[PDB]
Amino acid sequence: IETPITANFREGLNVLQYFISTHGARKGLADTALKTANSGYLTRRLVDVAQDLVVTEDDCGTHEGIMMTPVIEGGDVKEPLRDRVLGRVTAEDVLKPGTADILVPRNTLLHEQWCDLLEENSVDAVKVRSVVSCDTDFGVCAHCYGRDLARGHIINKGEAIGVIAAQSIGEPGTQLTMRTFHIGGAASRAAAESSIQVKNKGSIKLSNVKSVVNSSGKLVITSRNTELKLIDEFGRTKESYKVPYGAVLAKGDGEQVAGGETVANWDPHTMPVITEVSGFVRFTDMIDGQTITRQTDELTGL
Amino acid sequence: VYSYTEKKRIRKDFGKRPQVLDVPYLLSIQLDSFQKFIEQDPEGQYGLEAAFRSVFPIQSYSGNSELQYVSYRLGEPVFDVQECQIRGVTYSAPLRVKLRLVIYEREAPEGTVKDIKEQEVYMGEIPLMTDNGTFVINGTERVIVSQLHRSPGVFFDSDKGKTHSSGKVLYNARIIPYRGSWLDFEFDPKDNLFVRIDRRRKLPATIILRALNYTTEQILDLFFEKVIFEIRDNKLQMELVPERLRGETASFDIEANGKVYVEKGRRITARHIRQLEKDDVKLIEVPVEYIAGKVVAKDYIDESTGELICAANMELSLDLLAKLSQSGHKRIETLFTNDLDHGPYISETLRVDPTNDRLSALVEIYRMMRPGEPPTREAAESLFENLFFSEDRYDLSAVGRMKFNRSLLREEIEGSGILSKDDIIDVMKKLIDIRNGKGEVDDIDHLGNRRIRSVGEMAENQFRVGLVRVERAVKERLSLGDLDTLMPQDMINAKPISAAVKEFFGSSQLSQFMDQNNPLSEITHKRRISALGPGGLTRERAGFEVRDVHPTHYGRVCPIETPEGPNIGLINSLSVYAQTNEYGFLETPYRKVTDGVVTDEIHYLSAIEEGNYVIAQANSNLDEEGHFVEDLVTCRSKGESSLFSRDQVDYMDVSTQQVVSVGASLIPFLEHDDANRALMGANMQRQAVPTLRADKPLVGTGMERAVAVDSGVTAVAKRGGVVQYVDASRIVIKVNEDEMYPGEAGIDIYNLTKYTRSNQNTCINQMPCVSLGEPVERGDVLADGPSTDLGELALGQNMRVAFMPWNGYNFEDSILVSERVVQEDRFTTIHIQELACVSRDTKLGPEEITADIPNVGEAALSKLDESGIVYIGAEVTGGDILVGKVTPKVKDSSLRVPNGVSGTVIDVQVFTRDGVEKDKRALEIEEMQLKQAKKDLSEELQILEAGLFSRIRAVLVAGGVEAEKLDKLPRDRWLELGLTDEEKQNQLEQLAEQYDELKHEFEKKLEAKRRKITQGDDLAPGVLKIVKVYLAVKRRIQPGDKMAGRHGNKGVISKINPIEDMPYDENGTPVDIVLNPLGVPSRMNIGQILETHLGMAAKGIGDKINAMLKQQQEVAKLREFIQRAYDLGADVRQKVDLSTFSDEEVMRLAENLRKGMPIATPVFDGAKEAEIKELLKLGDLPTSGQIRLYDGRTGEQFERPVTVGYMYMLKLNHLVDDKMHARSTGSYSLVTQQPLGGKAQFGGQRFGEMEVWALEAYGAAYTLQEMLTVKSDDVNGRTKMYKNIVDGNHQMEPGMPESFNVLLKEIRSLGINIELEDE
Amino acid sequence: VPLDGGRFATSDLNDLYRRVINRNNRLKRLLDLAAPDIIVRNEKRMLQEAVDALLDNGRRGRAITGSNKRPLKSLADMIKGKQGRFRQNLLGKRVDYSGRSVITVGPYLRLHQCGLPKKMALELFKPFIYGKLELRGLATTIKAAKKMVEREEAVVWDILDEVIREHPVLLNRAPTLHRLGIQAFEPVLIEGKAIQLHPLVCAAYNADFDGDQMAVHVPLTLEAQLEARALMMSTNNILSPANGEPIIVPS
Amino acid sequence: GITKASLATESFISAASFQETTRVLTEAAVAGKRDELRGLKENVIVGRLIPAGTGYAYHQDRMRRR
DNA sequence: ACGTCCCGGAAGAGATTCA
DNA sequence: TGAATCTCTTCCAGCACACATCGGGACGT
RNA sequence: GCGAUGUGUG
Ligand SMILES: Nc1ccn([C@@H]2O[C@H](COP(=O)(O)OP(=O)(O)OP(=O)(O)O)[C@@H](O)[C@H]2O)c(=O)n1
Ligand SMILES: [Mg+2]
Ligand SMILES: [Zn+2]
Repeated sequence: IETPITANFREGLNVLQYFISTHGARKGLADTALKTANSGYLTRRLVDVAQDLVVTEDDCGTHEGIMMTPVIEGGDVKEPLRDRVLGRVTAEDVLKPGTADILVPRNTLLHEQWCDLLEENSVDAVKVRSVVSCDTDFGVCAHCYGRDLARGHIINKGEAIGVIAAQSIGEPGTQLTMRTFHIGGAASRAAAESSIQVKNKGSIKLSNVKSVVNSSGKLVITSRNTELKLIDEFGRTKESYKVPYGAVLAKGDGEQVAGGETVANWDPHTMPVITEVSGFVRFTDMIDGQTITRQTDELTGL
Repeated sequence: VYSYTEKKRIRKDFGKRPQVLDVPYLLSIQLDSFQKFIEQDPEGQYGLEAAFRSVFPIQSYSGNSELQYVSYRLGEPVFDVQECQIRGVTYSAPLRVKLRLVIYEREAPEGTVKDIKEQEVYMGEIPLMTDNGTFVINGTERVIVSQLHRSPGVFFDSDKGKTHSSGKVLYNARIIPYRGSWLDFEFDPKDNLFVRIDRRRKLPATIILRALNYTTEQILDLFFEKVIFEIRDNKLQMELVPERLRGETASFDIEANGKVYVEKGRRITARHIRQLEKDDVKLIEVPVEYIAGKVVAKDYIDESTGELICAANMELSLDLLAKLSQSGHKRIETLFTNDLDHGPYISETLRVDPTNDRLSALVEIYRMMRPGEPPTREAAESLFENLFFSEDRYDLSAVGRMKFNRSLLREEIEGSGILSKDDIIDVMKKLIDIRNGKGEVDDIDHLGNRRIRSVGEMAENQFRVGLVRVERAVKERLSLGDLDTLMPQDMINAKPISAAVKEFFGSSQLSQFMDQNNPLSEITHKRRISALGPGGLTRERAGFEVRDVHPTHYGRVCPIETPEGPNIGLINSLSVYAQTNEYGFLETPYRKVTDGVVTDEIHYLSAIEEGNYVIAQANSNLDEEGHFVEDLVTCRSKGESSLFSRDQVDYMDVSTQQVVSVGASLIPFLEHDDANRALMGANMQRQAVPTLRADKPLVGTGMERAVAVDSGVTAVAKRGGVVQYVDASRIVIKVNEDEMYPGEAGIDIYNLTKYTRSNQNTCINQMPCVSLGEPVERGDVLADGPSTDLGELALGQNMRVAFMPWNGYNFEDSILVSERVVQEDRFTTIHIQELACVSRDTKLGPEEITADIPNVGEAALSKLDESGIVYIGAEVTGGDILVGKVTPKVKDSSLRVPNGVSGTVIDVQVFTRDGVEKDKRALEIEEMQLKQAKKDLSEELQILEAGLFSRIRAVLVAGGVEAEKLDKLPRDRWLELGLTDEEKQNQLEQLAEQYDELKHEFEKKLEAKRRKITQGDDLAPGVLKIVKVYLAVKRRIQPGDKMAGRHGNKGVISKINPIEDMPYDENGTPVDIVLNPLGVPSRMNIGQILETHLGMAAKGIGDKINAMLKQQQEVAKLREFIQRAYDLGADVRQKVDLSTFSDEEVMRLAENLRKGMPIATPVFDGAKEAEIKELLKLGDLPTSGQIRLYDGRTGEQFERPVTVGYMYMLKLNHLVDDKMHARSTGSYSLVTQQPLGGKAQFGGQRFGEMEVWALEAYGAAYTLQEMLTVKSDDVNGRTKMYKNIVDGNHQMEPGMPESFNVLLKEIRSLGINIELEDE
Repeated sequence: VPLDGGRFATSDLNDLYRRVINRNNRLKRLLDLAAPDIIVRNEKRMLQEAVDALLDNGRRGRAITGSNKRPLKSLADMIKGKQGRFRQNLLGKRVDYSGRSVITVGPYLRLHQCGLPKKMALELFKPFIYGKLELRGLATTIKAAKKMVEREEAVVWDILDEVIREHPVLLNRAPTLHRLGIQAFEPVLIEGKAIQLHPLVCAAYNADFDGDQMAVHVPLTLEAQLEARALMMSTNNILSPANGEPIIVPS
Repeated sequence: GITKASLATESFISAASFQETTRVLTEAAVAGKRDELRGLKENVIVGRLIPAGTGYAYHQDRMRRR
């Protein structure tokens, strides 16, 4: 609703504000009931496709492994490499960045000591074994599943990972659903921030940029998935941002910026159609009434 | 000044806004609706009269015989309500109807041979409505919830988006008639107008157009506007209206009447149109390469021969131009088809027409309605005439016609009940005009489209259905004429009507079982507005915008009271002041506002009419003249709501409550709680069980008075008088004189209802509150009902609470209760169960009720008497025998107390089917009831006679007071006492006739009552006698029960505590309940904390009075103190003074305050922090409301003072001894050998699908095997398991699940073959 | 099924079968009289529609109804649906030796044990109690044992302590979601009628004490007790299986 | 998708238990699709051990014998 | 009377657009 | 002449309780 | 000791 309550329970509420609060709370309840139905159906489907799967061999004996990197959203690194690769059998030995100094052998179980070693030596890529590429018939070998949870040691031989996995995925969908109301009817809404405010001294690295230099001497971006990155003064990747289409960059690529130096600036409520060439404009295939409509400003006469 | 009863406890009352409209009688819906249903209203107009005048007279095939109507009547009910509840009958009244039968003459004009009136033919029964607004059906007391369904009329809906996956909206217009077949019009993504009927397959709307007998030329002339071309020597002068000169580029240089006026290419601007208008020319000149894009209007034939040149609705080309040019048709008409003004929708639909004329149209209608059968001409003609034009099978209500003519922007709001050609055509024109851009859709949630039925309307519809079936029967038997050898008692058949009305009141999603455990529960279950049931929508097809709340609800339906769960928002509860319109919509009050003066004349407004006006809002400061105090004030106009000018408002809201319901306006400080907690508060307060010693709430919202007075549970005195006799059974009032009739003088008697059963087993009960020799006034209470204190709605009891953690014993919510509470029996509720025991005579022989039972003991029989039925008062426990019953074999089949419940037997009923002999205790109870009836009617006559003779003795003071000759003779010998020749002897004639009539009515009623009690009974086919027994369980409080505040603070009372351990305060008194602080700022209900503080203020004032009253204090002191307390606060309404209380009423007022000075707080115009601080400081209590407390165990102080106060808490009928249950081995289901389910049946739980997943997720596998093989199903398995156990050897031997074996049998009974391959 | 009386409420399978048999019989009668072709054709169609209803009502057009207006249940509906034998009696079964009550707190518990009211205990462990009674010799037959445990003579409470001492029981909370929805506990007999629950486990059951109800089951066989002790105990689960972080967090 | 990879399964008691039974039974019928136990839900339907934990040791024994 | 009947999603199959 | 795309029809929509009423009428002996 | 509907719980 575009009319926010402007009062708090310690103060009174006139009748209208309370009425709007009613809008909100009935949202809460209705969504609990119906979305509960949805989530329950979901977990059912999951545990009936992920059922016939049971750890069965102690070691498949392969070498495929997916890659693991820290995940960043634009502020603090959200889920760092330690949290992602805690407890999982390294596929291919991780070289210390002193290349040819093999730091961990290629079938170790990265428990907490090894996670601390990786954090100290500042590694940002580990190739680790993963169930999706396990070469065992009718099941999944032990190592390829990595560290069990709920117990410290490695997975056993039998623990039906299918069902526990399906439940742990489908559960917090239901549990949050049946609880979403007692925040109230509040609106979990956050603006687009309209600009990328870098946080720490470092360098700049763009990925998938197709820019062009507008009249005023700036650099606008004419590419879709453009991803901006802040590198630190040791080479590490610290920040990653999504620069939307048509945004205005302050600095180009490969230029030392410092903290609090707004690099990007766009309009969070408009996807412009910026050009790349310069000249005159003709409307092509624009017939009134059929496709376009032609309004007029009374005030400006235009 | 106050009602003398109010002067017993005059509640302090905050609240600033002066009220103007008292609360209306909270059962208007139910009571007015049924009273309107069943009442001799003349001139038809919504009654049984109406149903009869609409179905009668039934005429044969003019068979010179016809059945016509006279008048109807209802006998008295055979059984009054109480006997009817006890026995199981419907509290019904017969329906006696006067039906005349006229017999005309053959071989004559319409002349009668002989008419006959089989006076009052009987038909069916109709259940009357008890004064409370509840129906009785089978010994239970059932309630009919009003239905909120879509108003019969027309609606132009959109259905945007979803369909066609292209964003192209459609526009379907629906005609919804109150009784008959629907009708729908809708476009297609090809801009074709298609009709459908009863949601069957689809048809081309023009087919129904010319099934109404139109021709294609007529159709086009109705829908489109003509265009005139004139053949002349020079380019066929076209007639050009400037309206058709917008938005496009004309295909020629526009000159006419001389010089060029609008040049080609120049898209005609508005100023160009103005030029043209100033030019005074519409005969202009056109090219020829334009008409190629037009369509001919009507048929053109060749005038030389007489053959078609081009038919109507056909496009053009130069060849056709010349062909119709040769004959010289100087004027040609086409259809003005702009793509922006007039889409050729009717044109395209006509092109798509697969039909020819009326014949083929009706053929198609028939073929798509009743598929696959010969389209006989008469058949299709009769069908179409009987779908939208027959007074029988199609009818809009008068409401239908109103809403219809209103939505079509017609003029008058009355007319025929059937459709018409013009009405269908207006519907279509409006639909197309919506498609063009003018007009709007009609949203359905808007309360200008929903509509409230009620018992009157629904029962009337069902009774009409009964009548159509009886008319089939009557007409069928009458057409086979027979001269006079019958009369209107055999031509009729009461059975279909009776069955129909029984079906309605019994089996439906509306007529349901009343939650009769709490006055509030009754009164908020009668005012319910369900959107489900027949005619309404269903939960599975339930949309989502309908579950949302809508801005027209403001003051018509409560926003914050909806049953949370599977059907939210469909079960709205009604507001406080809201009323039903004359037609059926929900109207609400307002206050008329002239220039700047808020007149106190109320003014009801419906839904739609609320939109046009600007309405102010109730919390607007206005100063002693009806003038607002600002010059811009908050108001709401149409959905929006903002600040408007002072002299623009037109209606001010009545009171600050009118937005909420009765269920929600009993919560103090509502405006400090989140809506979710207000909602849960409304529910829990609806579920609270009455207690043993009722107790007012210190902190209410003033609505207790109206709720408790108009809930019916109490006995509101009718004629104010002086109490003559009080007694825990009855109350006998003398009437004041000026409030009495000349004759019929007498006095009033209220028979209270002592301990009896509710529908949720709580004990409904009444207690006299007025003491002997005491005035009472009209409209006043005498008897406290269940949970009423001096006529105030007191559900729970108020206890001293203190918010603090306390050794975890209140970890989540677990309230902790001190033993002081359980000692003073201040939750000791009472239940009353009803146990039955039937006796049947079957094959092998009957079943006796003899006291002798095979294989039982003299101890187990002592409580039985010499017949086999327990005494009254035998304090049985679990396992005893209540009624000794055996079956022939002989096998024990007695009735026994359900395991776990203790308690006392308080009443025993015996019913014996007529014919079987009555046993000795049945005779005993027979005579007991007889003597009670005799004594009661004799008390009637004696006390009433006492009153009458007292009045006569009062009369003869003036007119021959003869003390001697008056007390000489027995006062009954007052026929001829010395009185002058005046009218006073006439008045004595009046009174003496009343006395003789009392004589005879006593005689006749006594005789009839003796007959009732003597006679046998009518019972279920296949039964001999029934013995009902009632118990009186007294369930205490105990760790497990659920108590709750009034704001969502639930909680399972966890540990009962000794008196010591309670954190006693700085003075000695130990707090009585410890809640949990961490529960508040999470459950965002900050309301309960203010409730606590204000309660502590109230009780502080209470103890100050208690001291000033214990130390006797020269009542001047009490007067001063009470006066200060009532005058405290900001500008408030109360303004009581204590110089008009006679200086003894004040002593009684203090007597009733010494428990604590009650306080009101109307819902939104309530108290404030400043006022509570000021009140506390009037008391001797700390300003913060927080005290230091000392721990009961270690005796050392707490850090950081805590909050104490008195919070009003409630018990809830979710009790641990009704929830706890346990099964080791019992019965087993019959088809799949599994244990039964439930508690009544001794069933075990349901180890369900997700539990099986949990066990699979663990490694456990043997547990799961025994959990679904041995513990549950496999029969060999579990007998062997039981024996292995009782031998000490724990081991299983699985086998196979029997229900799996059943799955095999079913898949095998299909064609499929499932087997079990060899190992 | 016999209802209350000598009357049998309608049973849908028997109804369908009865209909099909009547159609079959009438058509058998027509095919011994050289009946006319239109009538034998109409009757074959009726028999076909009847068998279609029997196998799977409703997959054809207007389904039949028997009570007033609800489609009666055919074999495909004995198998399909949320209430066919699959999702109703072959995966989730009702179980003996079970019980249920309301929960409350009692912070004096070690976290591997839960209170359990005397009456639920005596009702659940009845077979074990019989065993120990006629093992000690206080009652010869089984009926004497049944009399004794029903009358609740004061020996059964010592018997019951000895048959509880080291015997896990499974507690469960109704909407079970993740594999912590079922845990084990050793019992401790209590007065009253509410199951007591250690406070560090409401985090796993998602159980506030505002009125929740929990169900107890008893593991019968010896292997099952060992499972309830070595896989499902409360102590053996102090780490969630979703994320590694603990699940016995104080709340 | 999951709600297809669960139906197109080698077993058919699983599928039959999941989300529709008409289609699965008719297809399995016309193909004569012999189903082993081979999984968890099949073995639970039929009511025996579950090749998951303790049951997994048992099924080692059983597959070893055959 | 007893006895004896009467809504998102998706995949199949029109059907309409390329030639 | 064939491959897209628009139409209609089947199939599913969370778990565990607790309690209440109610169960088909229409005609020869 | 079956199935429908209904109300109400977590
Ligand atoms: N359709 C529903 C409704 C409720 N619940 C159960 O009820 C719990 C929520 O209880 P509730 O009291 O309604 O909310 P809470 O926040 O837990 O407690 P409170 O309402 O007092 O704040 C959910 O976790 C869920 O276990 C459910 O499973 N399914
Ligand atoms: Mg809760
Ligand atoms: Zn592997």
